[PDB]
Amino acid sequence: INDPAKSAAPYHDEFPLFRSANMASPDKLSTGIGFHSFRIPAVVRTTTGRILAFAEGRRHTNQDFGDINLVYKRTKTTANNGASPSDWEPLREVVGSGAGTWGNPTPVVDDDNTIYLFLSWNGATYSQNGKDVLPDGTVTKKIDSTWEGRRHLYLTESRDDGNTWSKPVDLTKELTPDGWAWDAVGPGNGIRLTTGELVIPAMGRNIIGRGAPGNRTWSVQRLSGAGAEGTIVQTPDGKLYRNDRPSQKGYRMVARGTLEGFGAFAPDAGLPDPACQGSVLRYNSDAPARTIFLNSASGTSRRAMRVRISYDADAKKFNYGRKLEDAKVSGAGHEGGHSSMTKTGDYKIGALVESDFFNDGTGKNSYRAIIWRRFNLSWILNGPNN
Ligand code: NA
Repeated sequence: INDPAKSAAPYHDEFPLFRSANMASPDKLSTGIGFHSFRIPAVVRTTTGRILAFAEGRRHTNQDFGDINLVYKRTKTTANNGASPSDWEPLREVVGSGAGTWGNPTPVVDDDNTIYLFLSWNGATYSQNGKDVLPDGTVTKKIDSTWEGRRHLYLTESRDDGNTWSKPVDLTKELTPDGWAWDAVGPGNGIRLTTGELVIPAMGRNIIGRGAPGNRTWSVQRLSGAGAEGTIVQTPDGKLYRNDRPSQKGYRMVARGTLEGFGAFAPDAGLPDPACQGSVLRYNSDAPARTIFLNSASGTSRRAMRVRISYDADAKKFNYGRKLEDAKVSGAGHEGGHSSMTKTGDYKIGALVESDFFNDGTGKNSYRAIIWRRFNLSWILNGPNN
């Protein structure tokens, strides 16, 4: 019942980290290439303490298809914990080749500090639904099972604390089942287990990394009833926990297991979700062991962001937690959507959260920004709705 964290001084601060084209000082690459929207956050802390924040740079509209580059920012130092805007480097690019889609960033930090980044890719003229109009009037083909038309799975890595990245290597044939069309990895993060393996959540499956850090052998763990956009965590009991986006609005879909297999997925009645990506973080295993979860706590809206704590050895139940709106950001639109969480070096939680200006309503011209938040456990625990 007791948590010493509640007695600590509560701490929170927050600011836009990826600034859309409509904002003052919009984020652009050194080449001058700019972006209508930033969506699909992912964040990890490396073994040095540096924080790496990734996003999809959606060039022309907020849509999932078309020219989309994989962008990122690092903290300028390994020790600043991204505490203020001046602590963050300017926008950089992992990969932006062609006019197709580079996205679904799903990083994991390995023991040697190799940072692996799993990505999804699709071609310039394809979209999930097909028949979508591109900025030049071109109508998309529907993503299909052909080599040119399917979703690919790519892997890149950094050996220098995120400073540079390898040209992504196509692992589709090795790590995506044959005959698939649509695919997704993450988005959000993979994990490293107490037992040494890596686990990367993907559509219908986990990707497992074994062997030498930064030199892993990869394999596929097929799952029954998993979602397209999954999250993974090792719960305090040492078991695995998939907490996935549902296909229809309702509740997060949860399954538990090990590297030998998972039980059935079932909705978690305690975690409503509007059919949107969420994030999960293993905080600590010593008493009192904690798992952190973040999503929109709503069956209908993405604007109900709520960070929560579970003390359960199997993360069966999360507390009410705290609404992010208790510490709202002004000037970056309506917060809510995808999220990704990391621990920081100064005993805080760092979270990236989508925001939507909604200037074009549900339309393609609605600018999307990404907020960076830091808060401690005390902040969560001192929420008025617990
Ligand atoms: Na591009």
